[PDB]
Amino acid sequence: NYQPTPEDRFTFGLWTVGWQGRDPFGDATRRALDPVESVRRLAELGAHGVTFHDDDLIPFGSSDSEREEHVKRFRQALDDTGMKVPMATTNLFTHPVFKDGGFTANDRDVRRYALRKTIRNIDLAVELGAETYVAWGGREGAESGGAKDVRDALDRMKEAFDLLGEYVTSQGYDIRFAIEPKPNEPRGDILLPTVGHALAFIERLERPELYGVNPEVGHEQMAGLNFPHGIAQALWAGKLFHIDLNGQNGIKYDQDLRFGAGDLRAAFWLVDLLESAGYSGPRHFDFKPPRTEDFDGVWASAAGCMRNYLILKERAAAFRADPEVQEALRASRLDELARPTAADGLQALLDDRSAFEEFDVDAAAARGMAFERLDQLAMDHLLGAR
Amino acid sequence: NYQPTPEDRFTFGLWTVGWQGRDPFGDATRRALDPVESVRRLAELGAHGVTFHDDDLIPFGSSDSEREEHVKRFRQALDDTGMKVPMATTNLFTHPVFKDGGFTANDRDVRRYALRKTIRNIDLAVELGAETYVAWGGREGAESGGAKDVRDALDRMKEAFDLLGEYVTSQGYDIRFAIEPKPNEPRGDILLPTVGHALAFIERLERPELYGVNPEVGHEQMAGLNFPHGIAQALWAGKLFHIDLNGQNGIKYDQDLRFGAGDLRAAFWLVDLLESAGYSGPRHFDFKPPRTEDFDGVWASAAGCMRNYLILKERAAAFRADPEVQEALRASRLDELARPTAADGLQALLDDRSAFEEFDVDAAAARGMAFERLDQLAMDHLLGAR
Amino acid sequence: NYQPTPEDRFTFGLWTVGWQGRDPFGDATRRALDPVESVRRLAELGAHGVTFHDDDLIPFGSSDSEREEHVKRFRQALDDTGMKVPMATTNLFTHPVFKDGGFTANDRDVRRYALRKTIRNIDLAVELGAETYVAWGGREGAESGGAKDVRDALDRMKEAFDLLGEYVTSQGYDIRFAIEPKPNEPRGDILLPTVGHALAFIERLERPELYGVNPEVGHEQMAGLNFPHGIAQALWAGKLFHIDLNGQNGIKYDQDLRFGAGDLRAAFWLVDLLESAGYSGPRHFDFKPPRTEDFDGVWASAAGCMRNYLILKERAAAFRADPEVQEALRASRLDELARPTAADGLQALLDDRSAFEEFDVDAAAARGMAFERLDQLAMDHLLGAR
Amino acid sequence: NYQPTPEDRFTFGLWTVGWQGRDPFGDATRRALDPVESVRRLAELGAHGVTFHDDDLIPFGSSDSEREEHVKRFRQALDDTGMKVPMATTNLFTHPVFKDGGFTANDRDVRRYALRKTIRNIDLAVELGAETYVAWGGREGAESGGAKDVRDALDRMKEAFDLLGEYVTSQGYDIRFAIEPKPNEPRGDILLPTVGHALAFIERLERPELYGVNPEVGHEQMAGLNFPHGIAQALWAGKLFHIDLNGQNGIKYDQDLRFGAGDLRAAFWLVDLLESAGYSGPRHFDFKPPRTEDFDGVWASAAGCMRNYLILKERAAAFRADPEVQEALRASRLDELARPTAADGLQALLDDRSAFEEFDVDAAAARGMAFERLDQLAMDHLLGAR
Ligand SMILES: [Mg+2]
Ligand SMILES: [Mg+2]
Ligand SMILES: [Mg+2]
Ligand SMILES: [Mg+2]
Ligand SMILES: [Mg+2]
Ligand SMILES: [Mg+2]
Ligand SMILES: [Mg+2]
Ligand SMILES: [Mg+2]
Repeated sequence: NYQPTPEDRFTFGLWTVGWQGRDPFGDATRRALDPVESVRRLAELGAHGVTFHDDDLIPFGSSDSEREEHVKRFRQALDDTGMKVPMATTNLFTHPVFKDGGFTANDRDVRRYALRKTIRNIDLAVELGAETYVAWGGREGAESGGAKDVRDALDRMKEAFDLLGEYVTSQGYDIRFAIEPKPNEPRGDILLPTVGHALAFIERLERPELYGVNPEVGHEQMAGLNFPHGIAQALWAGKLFHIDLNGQNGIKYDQDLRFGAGDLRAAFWLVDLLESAGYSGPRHFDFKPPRTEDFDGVWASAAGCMRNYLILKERAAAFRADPEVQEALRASRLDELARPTAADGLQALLDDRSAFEEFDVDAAAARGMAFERLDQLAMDHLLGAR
Repeated sequence: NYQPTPEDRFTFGLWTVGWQGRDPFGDATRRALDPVESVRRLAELGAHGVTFHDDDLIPFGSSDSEREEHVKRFRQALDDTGMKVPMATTNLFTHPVFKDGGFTANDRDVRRYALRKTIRNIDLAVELGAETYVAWGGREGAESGGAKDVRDALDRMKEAFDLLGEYVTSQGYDIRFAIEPKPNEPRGDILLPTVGHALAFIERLERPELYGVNPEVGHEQMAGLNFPHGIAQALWAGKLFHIDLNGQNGIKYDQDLRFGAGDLRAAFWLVDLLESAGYSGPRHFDFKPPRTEDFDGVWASAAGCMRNYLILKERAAAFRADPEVQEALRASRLDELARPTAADGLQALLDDRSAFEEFDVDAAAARGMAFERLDQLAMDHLLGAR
Repeated sequence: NYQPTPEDRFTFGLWTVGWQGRDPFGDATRRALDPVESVRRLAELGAHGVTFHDDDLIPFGSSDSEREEHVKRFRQALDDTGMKVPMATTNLFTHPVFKDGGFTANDRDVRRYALRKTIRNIDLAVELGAETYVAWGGREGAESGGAKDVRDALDRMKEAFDLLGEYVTSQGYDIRFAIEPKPNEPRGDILLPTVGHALAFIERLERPELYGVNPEVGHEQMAGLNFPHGIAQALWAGKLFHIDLNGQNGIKYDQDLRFGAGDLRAAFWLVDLLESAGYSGPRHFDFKPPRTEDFDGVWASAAGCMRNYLILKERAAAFRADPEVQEALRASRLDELARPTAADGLQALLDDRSAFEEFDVDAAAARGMAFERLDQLAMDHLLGAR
Repeated sequence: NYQPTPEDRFTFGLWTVGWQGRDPFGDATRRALDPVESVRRLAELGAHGVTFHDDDLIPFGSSDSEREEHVKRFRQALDDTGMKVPMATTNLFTHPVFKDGGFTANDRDVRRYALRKTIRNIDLAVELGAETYVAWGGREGAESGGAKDVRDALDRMKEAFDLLGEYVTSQGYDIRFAIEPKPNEPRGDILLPTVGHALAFIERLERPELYGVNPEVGHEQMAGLNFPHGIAQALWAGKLFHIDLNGQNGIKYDQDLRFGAGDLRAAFWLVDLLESAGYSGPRHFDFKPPRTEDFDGVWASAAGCMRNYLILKERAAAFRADPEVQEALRASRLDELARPTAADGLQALLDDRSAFEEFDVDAAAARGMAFERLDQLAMDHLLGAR
């Protein structure tokens, strides 16, 4: 019955199940959760691990003895449960000092503090076992056109990430960075707003091999984009270092619904792609149990994230295994798409009369693609109606 | 009185002023326009040049004789007016043969034909003096998840662009390519849906220096994105080879309104950025006079494109030259954003107590950004209400 | 195996399976279908009936003998198959004369012609058995703010609909009108853009009982709205006279995907609502088989519309029948929502100290809503994973 | 120089200039503002009045003594400045007790409490002189399909508004209600999501004359709708009792930018419509100075709201008074749109050969609308470039 186990590599942020329910129109509906309790409860649900922002684990402004005690308690819970910490990140968005950004704040002193706050937490992440360090620049951007020179900001962003790469290299760490794009919210427009913009930026870093993306389902959908397509481009580029799973109903505020909610068909095609491609990273849920829920509803929502992934994994596997689907894929020429267009080379293509002077455009145009029957087989499999 | 001159480098596609008004729910409302007339009338309006798809200039399926005559008549009009042809492109979207794409059609024979059709028109573009060859892959994509393996499609897209780069290099042509992103329409989702995705793809081509972007105002806005921000990233990357100017009311079908319509404030910030950055390429309008209009309205709409650019250029220049605006920019620390964050280097940053232990977080947080006064100065300048 | 039969009341527009594939960037990919063939093929698939615009059945500009022969052939096909015609409509959008609208064209002569064209087709619709006459005002609206005075346009729209109501009343017809809202496309903004605006307008007609709505899944979703919620308000108002079923991926051009595609979860909740409420009207599909398809794909796509409705009907029925769901609905207080708030009346409510002075806000606030477990039961049922 | 005066009837909510800057990813950036200071500073800026939620003026849970003192201090500031309070509203969204709604909470006890809390504040509103009592049901709705039976919820919403209408009638109060639609946020979908849905609902209330709409610029734009068009329908219905002015960049989270920001052209057409129609109600700003700002920026942003309204009023008046614009309006037949279509009556229309058999369709279709020249005149006027 679709029970998750640690082999599935499902992970959750402390800030997910720990979200107290504050929204901009509403006060908290749930009391604060001790990270120790979250580790224990998530382990009981079959999770593989947890993730954290610095400020989720160590209250901002803590002394060293407070910091040590908070980390000690968390480590003890990890050791007790066997839960891993595959990824961590920096909170460079909540505190008022970051109201104009961290790495791209107009004020240089804030930019430097943001880097120092990040570097301190990279050390802690490595200590606790993280393989990926995520950066979500939620405050990098603007509400008005004059407030941020984006060319200068990209220079500052490159400088920051280059320094972080120099740091991890100098320390001999194996951890790598994953940039998490988002188009807007909390800023009117956020810099590096989609997977594409982040991938493009990475190519201009000094050590691009150290950086990939951490795409989030709902974020790309807030720009109306096809999340499986974006993941495909990230995989094509060798840059899918981590992924954030949740649900979103199209173009509106960032809903962070449990995975499977929002665009269910997109969730199906996403799981099909991750499993087919052999993605081996964490299946991380960056979601919020709605503020209508008590703690029983928190754990039900987290359990649902994993359950929906596993149902979709079964259905996508059954789809790909079905001989009738394999036939429909051939009927739609998915096999031909994987063949090189012109491995014979440019000169041969130019000399091939069948490619132009003798090409029967009307006969080619008459061929149906058979995509509707293929998609109805996919629907039948998703719904278990085969 | 905001009169365009050819030195402004305003250009128009033949298919813009020549759009006959067919939409998916409506038949054509205007008769066909002779390209010769378009050249002459656009010259009278102060345009610098025109652009074309192959099939706009030469009816699809024309004999070599008919093709020569169509080109000859067009060249005579260019020669008589001094009008230029700075850009050309291929129609790989109208004919039914391209219903599943050109370079990424599932059928391999179609992919080879698309390349041959493109190569033939590159030759014609060079004959006419085009400096940029645009590719808008409007049929590259899918309506359903199983129809298109996006990793394979990106392989085919790269193969195609690599072959085109080999062709131009082998022939010694100075022309360069510009990929035009669009998120959707006519396909449910289009491959390379935004400026970011196209920039990222270009970095993986064999000869990336031959390829840039041709972003279109309305296309990025169909994903709810900030067009000036995207242009800034293209400029930062050295990839703004060409630009398409029009208007769009947010997230809906591609409207192709005249430039200045749609998001007027975004148009202001775009013109400010292009002029401030010293962009020297064509200011090309890919717009459609609404089908409500007769030909007097066609030419009025084309004139309006250029007029609005020039008004916005004046207001943006006045904004930048106003000492009160410059003071506001300094108050908001836009000048400080241009200073390197840590040119002192990583070790110095790590050793700098002013960047962490002695950083006064609450004093920094108390500093206002003064962005609202700056933005109201921008509004006052845009509206001529200073 | 989810086979449709005529008892299911599935209907299709001639223009759906008959769409030749022309889009604004592409020429037709399929030859024209004879309505006689469409009637026969749809009957073979298990449809209950067909619908038409005047211009789908009778080419615009036909003589009376041509009109009679076209109607005769269509009637013979209806008689041969037993297919019904439950609804018909007027094409007031394709021909260039309607480029500024029909009933709200600025030109009064066009407004009067639009009414005469509609009235002629009302007579034909009644002859062929239609119970509903749909009006989709796809050209009523504007691309620019000055082009249409919306207060005047609403006066003209009310006048037109009032005259149509006078006509049907004077003739003694039982047919009723259903206004089909759409937010945009082909006009930049369309008048009466959502179910709400149409419902509000109807209340100001002279004989409001003669008018309801014909909401379309994709149209409300083009404004990002919740289609089941809109249908609920239409049912609450007694105004769901007809419905158009299809799929849409959120906020973009009108995709007209087959029903079940697009927002699958919304399709589930829609079918649950229609079946629970006892909606007895046609389940009409206003969709377009993608232009990638040949005619085998056309019929597969139409069959898929019906199949998906039937799968969702089974899953929603199983959801409502499940004792565990009935328990979850109680846990979430859906039963309490159906109870009057204050059937004791205003004075009793004002005098009830338990409603205010003695109301324990913190105890009430602590109660979880249990909505996540309820929604995961719904997901499990939709996916057949119970 | 576009200086506001109290006779302009500009008003502001206490919660606007008093927003402390908490967003869902960020803590407050500004300290709390005393309502007395807001009254005095807004008066100095030229405002006419202020508005309030109960909980903005009186901390939730205050004793009767504390409540009296808070109101007394506020009234003293109003009396000292001559500032008015034209509108008031209830906070039925912040406290956790309202997490599933007020009037449509599933729990019946919460619905009764919400009504009592509202009624208490209606009394206070009357004491302070409010002519309109706004209801923004920000928590009425759902994140999941099973959580909220929308027909039952509309029954509960109608019951609540009917009881409130009975209350004001029984007390002899002249105050009227204005329902503020919003499509989403903080709920995944909000009930009565647009102006249209609210207008439709009002027509089914027991005393519809007591209820109108309070539309908000940004809210309709969050559904991609045309705000001036929606206001036109509200005016056509006699239901524009109040209006909320701000800015929004299309389809994303509710930005509450200062008026004139966001869609500047829509702001122009809105001001044109309100002034042309003779709207006499408050011009109320429901906006938030961005959290980047200090208090100097707060007051600059508030001043900017009024300044932009006044600039746009000037430009719209100049547009309407320009004989060249009036000529363009006639050329586009805006005057003809005001003529009744068929005041001659149904029979005369049916008998009029000029409306059908002798209507020259091709001559009518050939007439251009001249909308582009008209819109460029509007652009020129907006930008002061005539
Ligand atoms: Mg998110
Ligand atoms: Mg995330
Ligand atoms: Mg376009
Ligand atoms: Mg273009
Ligand atoms: Mg549609
Ligand atoms: Mg329809
Ligand atoms: Mg708002
Ligand atoms: Mg408001």
